[PDB]
Amino acid sequence: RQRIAIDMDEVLADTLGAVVKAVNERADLNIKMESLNGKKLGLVMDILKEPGFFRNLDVMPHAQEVVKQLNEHYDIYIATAAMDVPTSFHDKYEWLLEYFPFLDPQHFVFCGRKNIILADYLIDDNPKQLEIFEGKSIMFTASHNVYEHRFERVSGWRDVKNYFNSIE
Amino acid sequence: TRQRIAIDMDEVLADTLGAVVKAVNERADLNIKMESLNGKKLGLVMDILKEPGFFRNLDVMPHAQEVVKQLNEHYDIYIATAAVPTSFHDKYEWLLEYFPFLDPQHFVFCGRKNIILADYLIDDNPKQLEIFEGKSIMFTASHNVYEHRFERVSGWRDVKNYFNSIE
Ligand SMILES: [Cl-]
Ligand SMILES: [Cl-]
Ligand SMILES: [Mg+2]
Ligand SMILES: [Mg+2]
Repeated sequence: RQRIAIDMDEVLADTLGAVVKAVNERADLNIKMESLNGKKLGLVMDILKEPGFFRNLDVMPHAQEVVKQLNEHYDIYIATAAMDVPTSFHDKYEWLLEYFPFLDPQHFVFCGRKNIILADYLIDDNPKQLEIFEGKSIMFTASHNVYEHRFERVSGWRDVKNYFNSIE
Repeated sequence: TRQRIAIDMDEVLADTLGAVVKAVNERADLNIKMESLNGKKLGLVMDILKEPGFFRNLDVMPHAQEVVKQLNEHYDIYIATAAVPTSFHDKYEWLLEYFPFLDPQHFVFCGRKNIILADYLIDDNPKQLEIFEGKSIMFTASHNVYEHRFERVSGWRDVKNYFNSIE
């Protein structure tokens, strides 16, 4: 029975959509999502560090239904940065409890470098974690990584379900 | 490539039990002896543990800074702990203060250490040691003195002697 580790930001949670929305509201801009392809987005840091920010994020389309399915055959762990935005440790945990209530809360791990994670698969948007992970790395598409080619790529949660269906 | 050692915080890097005993003695005016705690784990203990700053103020286990720094010459070092409202902040600040040579990207907050990919785990809790998939190294604590399944080290100069012996 194999183990899949899943990153939170830009994979399970729509962290980028939330930041852009807040920036557009506050600084009165019209940043389009497309314009961030291959790129990374002061006010932003302050948006990310506001209490509740990680609590209020949207779930990525189809992520709940797909992860609930994968959980029938795979052990699921959720992995996320701790020292990135220290003050949001609790909000992230509470978001996972709200939106992924069917997962064992003991399977939530906070770490920097995900090479410490013992699992067969890692679903992550960050190439820097995909390159160091010691299982099979699966790259979840995000605007910043659209020009990366080294890793097996999945664009969305339906793509995730299809990948796992193909190796079973 | 470097091999990796995962190290637990409480009762391994940090003298958590010394702190709790001290606090209990002061408050309940007791004189609990450690020799009374062999095999034992010990509402006001929870209250002591949950006071903001408790984990920030722990003493470092003798020789831990020196031996972990030396081990870091040859092995990548990860710190694993559960983290308890202010405990996350207090623990990380404590590591930054007392172990500044360690990389914070290697701090791991989890409940069950079966998720950790490392060659070695140094931990006092036999429940963690039993589920770890690397080499489990038991660090001696009052509560574990009758556990015999795992390789035992008593103190950090003994941990150094263990790693020296395999080199
Ligand atoms: Cl938490
Ligand atoms: Cl690798
Ligand atoms: Mg991410
Ligand atoms: Mg411990």
